[PDB]
Amino acid sequence: GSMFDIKRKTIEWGGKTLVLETGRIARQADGAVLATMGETVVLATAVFAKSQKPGQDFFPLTVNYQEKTFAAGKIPGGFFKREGRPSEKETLVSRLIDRPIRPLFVKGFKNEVQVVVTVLQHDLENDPDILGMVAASAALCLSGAPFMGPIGAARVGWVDGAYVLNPTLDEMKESKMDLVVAGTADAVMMVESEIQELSEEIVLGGVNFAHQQMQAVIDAIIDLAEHAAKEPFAFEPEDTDAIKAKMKDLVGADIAAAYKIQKKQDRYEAVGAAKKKAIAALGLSDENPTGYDPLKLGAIFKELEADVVRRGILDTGLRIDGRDVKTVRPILGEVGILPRTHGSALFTRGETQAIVVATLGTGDDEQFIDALEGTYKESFLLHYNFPPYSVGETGRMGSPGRREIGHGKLAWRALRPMLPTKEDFPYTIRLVSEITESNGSSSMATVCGSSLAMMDAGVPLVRPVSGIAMGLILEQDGFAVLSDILGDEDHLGDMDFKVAGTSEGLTSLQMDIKIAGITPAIMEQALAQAKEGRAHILGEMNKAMDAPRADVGDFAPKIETINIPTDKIREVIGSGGKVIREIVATTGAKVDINDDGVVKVSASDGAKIKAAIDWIKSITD
Amino acid sequence: GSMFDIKRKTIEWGGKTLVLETGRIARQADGAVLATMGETVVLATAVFAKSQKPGQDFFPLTVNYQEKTFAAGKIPGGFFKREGRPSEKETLVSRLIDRPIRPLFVKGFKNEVQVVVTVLQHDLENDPDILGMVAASAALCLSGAPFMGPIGAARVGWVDGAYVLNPTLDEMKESKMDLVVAGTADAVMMVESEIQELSEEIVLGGVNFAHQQMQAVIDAIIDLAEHAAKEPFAFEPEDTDAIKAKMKDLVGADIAAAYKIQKKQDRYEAVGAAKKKAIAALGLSDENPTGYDPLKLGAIFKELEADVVRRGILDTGLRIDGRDVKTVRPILGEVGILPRTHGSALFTRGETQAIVVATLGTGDDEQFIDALEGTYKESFLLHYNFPPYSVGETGRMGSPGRREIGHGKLAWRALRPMLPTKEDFPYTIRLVSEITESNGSSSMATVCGSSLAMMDAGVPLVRPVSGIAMGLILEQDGFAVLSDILGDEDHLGDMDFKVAGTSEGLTSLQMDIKIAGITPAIMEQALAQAKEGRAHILGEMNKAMDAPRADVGDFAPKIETINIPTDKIREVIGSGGKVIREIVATTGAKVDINDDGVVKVSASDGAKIKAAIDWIKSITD
Amino acid sequence: GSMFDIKRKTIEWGGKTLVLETGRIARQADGAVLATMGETVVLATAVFAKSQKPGQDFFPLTVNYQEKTFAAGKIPGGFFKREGRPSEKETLVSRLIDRPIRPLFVKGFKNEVQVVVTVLQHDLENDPDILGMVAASAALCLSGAPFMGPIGAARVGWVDGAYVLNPTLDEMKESKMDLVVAGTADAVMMVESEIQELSEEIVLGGVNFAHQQMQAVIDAIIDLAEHAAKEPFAFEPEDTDAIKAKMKDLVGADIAAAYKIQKKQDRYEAVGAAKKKAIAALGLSDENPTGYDPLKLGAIFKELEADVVRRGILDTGLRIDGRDVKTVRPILGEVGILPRTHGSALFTRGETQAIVVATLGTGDDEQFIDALEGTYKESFLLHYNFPPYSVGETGRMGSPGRREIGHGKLAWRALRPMLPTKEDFPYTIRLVSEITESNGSSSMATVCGSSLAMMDAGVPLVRPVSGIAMGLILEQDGFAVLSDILGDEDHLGDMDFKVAGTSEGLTSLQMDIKIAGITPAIMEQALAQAKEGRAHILGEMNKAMDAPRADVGDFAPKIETINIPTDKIREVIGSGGKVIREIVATTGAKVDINDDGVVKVSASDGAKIKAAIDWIKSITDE
RNA sequence: UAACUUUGG
Repeated sequence: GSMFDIKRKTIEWGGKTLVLETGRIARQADGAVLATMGETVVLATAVFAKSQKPGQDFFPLTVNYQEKTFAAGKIPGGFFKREGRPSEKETLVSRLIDRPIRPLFVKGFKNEVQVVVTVLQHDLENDPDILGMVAASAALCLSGAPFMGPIGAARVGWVDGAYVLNPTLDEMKESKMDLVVAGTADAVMMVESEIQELSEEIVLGGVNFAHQQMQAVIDAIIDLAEHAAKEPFAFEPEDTDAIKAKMKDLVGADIAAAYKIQKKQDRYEAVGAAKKKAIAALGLSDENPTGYDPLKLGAIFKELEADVVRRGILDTGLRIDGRDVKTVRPILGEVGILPRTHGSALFTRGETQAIVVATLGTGDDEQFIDALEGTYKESFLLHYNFPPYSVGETGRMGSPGRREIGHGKLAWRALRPMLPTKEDFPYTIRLVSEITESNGSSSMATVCGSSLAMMDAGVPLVRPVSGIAMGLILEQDGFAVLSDILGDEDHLGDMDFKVAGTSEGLTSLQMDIKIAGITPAIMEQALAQAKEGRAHILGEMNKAMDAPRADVGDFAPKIETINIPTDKIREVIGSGGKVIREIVATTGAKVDINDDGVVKVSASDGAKIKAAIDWIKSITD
Repeated sequence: GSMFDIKRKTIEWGGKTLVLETGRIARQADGAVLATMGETVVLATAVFAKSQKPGQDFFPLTVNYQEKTFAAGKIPGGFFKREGRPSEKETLVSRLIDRPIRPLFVKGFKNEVQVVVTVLQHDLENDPDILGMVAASAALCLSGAPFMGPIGAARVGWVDGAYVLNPTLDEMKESKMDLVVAGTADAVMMVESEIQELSEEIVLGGVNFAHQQMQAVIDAIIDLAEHAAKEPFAFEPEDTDAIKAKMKDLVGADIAAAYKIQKKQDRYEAVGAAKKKAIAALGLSDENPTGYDPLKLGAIFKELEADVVRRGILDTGLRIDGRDVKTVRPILGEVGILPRTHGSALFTRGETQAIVVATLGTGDDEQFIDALEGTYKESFLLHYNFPPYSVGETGRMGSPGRREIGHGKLAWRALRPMLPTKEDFPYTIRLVSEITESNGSSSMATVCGSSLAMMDAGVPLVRPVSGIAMGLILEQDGFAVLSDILGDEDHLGDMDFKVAGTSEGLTSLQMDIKIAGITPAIMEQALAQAKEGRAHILGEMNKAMDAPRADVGDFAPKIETINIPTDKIREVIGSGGKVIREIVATTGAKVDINDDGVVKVSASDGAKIKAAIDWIKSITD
Repeated sequence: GSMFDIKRKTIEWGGKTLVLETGRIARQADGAVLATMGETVVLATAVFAKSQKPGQDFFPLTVNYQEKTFAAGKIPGGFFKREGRPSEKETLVSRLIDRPIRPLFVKGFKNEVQVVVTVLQHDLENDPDILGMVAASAALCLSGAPFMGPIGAARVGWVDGAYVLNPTLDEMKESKMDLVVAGTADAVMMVESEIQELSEEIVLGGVNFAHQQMQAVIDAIIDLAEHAAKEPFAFEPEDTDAIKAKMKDLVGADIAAAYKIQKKQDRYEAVGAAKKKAIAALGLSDENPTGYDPLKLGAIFKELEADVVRRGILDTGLRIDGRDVKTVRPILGEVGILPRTHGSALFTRGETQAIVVATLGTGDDEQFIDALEGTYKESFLLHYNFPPYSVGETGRMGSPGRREIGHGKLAWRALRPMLPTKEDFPYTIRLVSEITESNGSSSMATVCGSSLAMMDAGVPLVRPVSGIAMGLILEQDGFAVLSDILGDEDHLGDMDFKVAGTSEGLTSLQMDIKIAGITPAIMEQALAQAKEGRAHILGEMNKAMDAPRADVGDFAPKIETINIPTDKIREVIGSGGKVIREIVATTGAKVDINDDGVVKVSASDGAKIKAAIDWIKSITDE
């Protein structure tokens, strides 16, 4: 009877029951939502500074998704029994939330914003990640911060050749696609996916499927905001078009005219030149003449640079390097570069390069993951490393940051679906990708190098995988779609996207979108051009390799697998374990019988393994 | 190296020999003492900067208590076999030392000071912590730093109805009270305790007991200082009384009436008016020399503000939030808020709020603590989290800092004495308390939330526990004692204290005191008012619950126990685990046989446990 | 993208094949070399900032040596299964590379430079560390940074009375000396070693041996640089001799007296009377423009500082603290200061002081080290701690930094060779050395205190070990060799070196050298003076102790050991530990079963151990 | 009818 919520218990969303509550908990945050999606509960908070730090210069947004093991009725596994540094899940999901909302803050807003999402209860069916996205969105636009429309989110699956909305953990066991999507009422904003070799049509279909489905939730949020959101924080942007045109009136040609040596990316040299030029004589202090903030001109400059380029590409047709929109950079794959490593590749495309090395392991090498939804054992590990020398800079080394965890994850999603099944190949695989040069999708370079490194390693990959990173320039009067984008091209795009798959379908599509009006018709085309690119890349790729090696490396351990009758396990293990010990001692192979009668035999020889297997079969057949 | 110590191998203190030595070791620190309390030996160092960092702002004191595992003839258990990040003990004891000395530095002093205490040898009887406090004190007032009088410290126990001074680890096994106290010769400064349901009389009796007992040691220190301390470091403020007087006239009346008022949130016009007004009339500008630095004048304002607020309270009797000295804020406890969690509560008191979740576990969930004195297994874990959203702010999230470890520990002390025995309740208990709003003791809110959440979880707590945080205004002509203080109020109080306990006695008393003059007779009253308060709050509390649930939640493992013949264990485990795991997989119950024949079966259904038990017995006959 | 390497697949070097490749990998670094020494492969990069950060102050060089577990076909064993924090090897090898190159950058250069060395493949024979250093050197002087290399490196072994170049890990098993050495064509720059009690003669011999054998690699690099290096980055030094004479005329008196001071530390004198004094005289302003930069005089000031101080020693063999070049500071060792700790010592020499504590443990206490080349179990642990109060400062506490890891390692190398064999003494040893005061080699103080602390602990050390830190002034005419250098004396030396050994030979020699000109005749003498010093110090040391205790501390533990058939290990562990834990529960002894069937049983009583042993034997016999 | 127990990064 104290406190005053205010709930939108409403919505049955995908036939699952979603509650949005505010005004009971954390009433001191700017906005705070306790969201429930039938039995899974998360708390999301938004707080924002009511003023700017002296010379900010960039928008300082922070998102913390965090899981508490009590949400699953467990105590942490660590030696400390307390949750600590974020897990892979926590890192990824934070990014998942960050990505769509970041570019939805009103132009020029650069006050501290922080979103904490804490998962409080996990029902073992509805993943708290999507719920987490929704609750964050809700909290934000309840806070009164200048944050444009609410967003919604959804996960799309593909079972029985049909789209399924927010598939439960169990339903996902059945699905040929894990697609997460976030966007507003107007624009779809973020896509992250893992796909079982499905068609562009299928995938893009699921993108629109989500975009419709999630509207229910966006409406629900807008409803709760109208009963309960705060007074908007007064901050309207600044018509910069005024001063911006009066900058074009000077450094228009002065920039255009010459980036653009190029090399030694300086480029930077002429660039800073132009910057400083407009800076003084543009407008500032004492006084005499003017006027117009000295710091705020910096941002107006980068916007103009950005602009200038785009138009250059829109109107014939050629990009900063001398190349076409459709042109992929020269490519060279090269396998077995580190002959004693289980598998190795060098993949180079233009000025992006990755050394990738496969390593084969046994059961003792697979990774324990203390998931909220119950602990699992991960046998495919991919680690992505982005050292500063790759871009010709110096910088702090040591322990992956978010970006590296993300890119790793992307490449991981790309490759996983092509891995052979346990039965066929009972090894754990760890790929490490070392980005040694970078100028536009090192992550794609990662997937391609991995495809090769695995083949070198002798992994019966069902089909090899390629990746390309794309951009899209969109003006009111027309649009360009860019293939294999440069570093300098990353920010010009209204939308950046990365596609990887096989010669028969997509396996991962990721999309980041900055502005509304990227119409399903444009997206169709974007993908089709990428189809052509990854196809070409694959072409160039498998002239290095083209199919998996017959065998694992001479340094790789040998694991082979065999099935025996369940009622026979007692005779092979023997009276505790008299027989099997003798087999393991004598043949010198590890023999794991577990329990369905699936025996996996390992050793350094092929012979030791066959010696063992022969022994067992004489007892069984 | 020929040496000149200077030793005070002195005092039977509490019947143990205490040695204070200087001049032999660490001669380059400003002060360095090798303290020994009959066989336990620590080295304490004090060093301080001889000048201030440019715009300091706050007094930068650091205390590092650290244990070296060789002190107990052990090698660290880590993978690294080197001692590393501080333990719980290490963090707590540093705070314990920090707390009393921090406010004893001369007003205005803001140079770096660091105290290192290193435990060198542990005799498995006399705890290094107390000795550590002593040693620190000694080193400081030997250093020449502007540190006022020495402090002493003591632990008081309570065995067989009598006060025990510095009880040894064995003595403490019999004691119904762990009370640690620190102070100067004039005042008690710091109290931290864990208490088995003892009366305010007995507790406070123990505080005076310590206060007198420690004088022997303060004496000892004073003595060593005169044989061996350094030249005092020349420093002195800065009298603010003067410039305060020129401002007490200017805005006095202003802020004064500018208070009652009321509502506008913290009175506004005359408030900020007075602020910038007094700023203007003074503070350089300069325009006129003299004076200010509107950092130094800003500080003098805070002091002035406080002074009138306090005066406001002494003369009727009404507080910032317009409540009586004795009035506790509205309170609402709420159980089972996350119904799948083993036990949950939301406790809300005014603008302080904690979500508390109990989680029940077994033996693999209890925490290893390798104390110097012997490694033990902790089965009651309390983790306190203080996210910045609680107070409307943004901040770095991740890895609990000292204050959170402290507060957790406080709440832990408060609850532990009411825990059921292993026999009655064979579970590991982990409470985590998430502070979602904060305006005055979140730690006390944590105790109350915990007491409820445990009851929700079905833990046969012997009695429920409540906590209140109090304050004290002290002027020459009178005093006010405040109940359930606001945040704002912790600043102006001359003494802050936190009391928690049951309907029948105290379970934790913590005190922090900034000034002398805090009479035994005043403390008696202070506690008695708190007695009334925590009683009130308990009243409010248990209208939400009042007694433990008879049973543990449907999601908590139920644990049942049965015996089997030792000569049969092999039949139950079966060939390679084949049987046992079949039973665990099918019945869904975990089965723990170990070894004398004790089988303990657990699961969330009683149906699974009984199914398992039936299965087991058919094999056992 | 098409490549243009440029490889120097050349050199048979010590009968291994060394390849240096550039132009295929990491073409965006300033310099990038993939080096292979027959089947071991590393990638080294060098990058340098083309401009200086605002008011830099110091030359900001960073070296990252890192190993990737795939280089040996293995997956990291962490709970994360990813390489993380650097390992000891990783930390030390970074230092190893850092040390020789740092003082080879052209005077006054203070732009960011970073060297990353990543081990990509390890052939289980040729260590990547030497290769690492070579590759670094190569990458650097391909980058076109102002770096006065190239440098080479080598490791020298001593098997069957002859120097062995770049011994393989198997060859090292037989060697009585692990000596790694780096230098330019003109000077040896860096020496780090662990030595089995070998003569100064033989050790110095190995130093020259390396210096000659490494020329091959230097030349190889110079060759690849001429086919492939970049355009040198224009940065000309600055004739500082110009200003520097003027300042001698001002503060050259003001400095001499302040040193003649002591100990302030402080030194308020130097503070003021250098400082703004010389700056008032010379230095940009507001008031006076023309000329010198307030920053760059700082550097010139330090160099004048050194110059005065040095000169004082050549003119009057008398040093800051009033002592002779050969004079070691007063020394006092003290054992059993922490009588319950297994062994303890206080070592004080002048104003450097270490508390050192030995601790005995069993097999559960030895440290797992998963080297690329094969995971092993380390049973001798030495941890060195250098807390800021030792020098009168305040500072972050916690997790040892590179320097502490290094100094620990140094002391470790110094003592290890005199450890008893496992047979005689089957314990884990952990030494912890707490540096409680410091004014010149705390590391050496560490080895001395350790020698004592282990003796106190009862460890049958074959011979005790001492160490001394030395310096060298080398001028246009003559040279001084300084014994037991002060902190202040570390900076001025053209060469710093630390020597430790027994009364019968050297155990560890470390050298860091700033300039050429150091004839083998100078080193011979330098070492011989140090011989006298460490001899002297040992003398003063075993006034405190003299020989190991007959027995281990009363607070134990004791270990007795027994052999059992391998096919019986199963019956002593029992079904799921059923037997062994019951044995450890009841007898109260730790039970350590190896593989050969070598069981070591340990506890605080002999009675507990015998109970355990009897129990196991009852299971074992007939 | 228990395969040889100890799993801190």
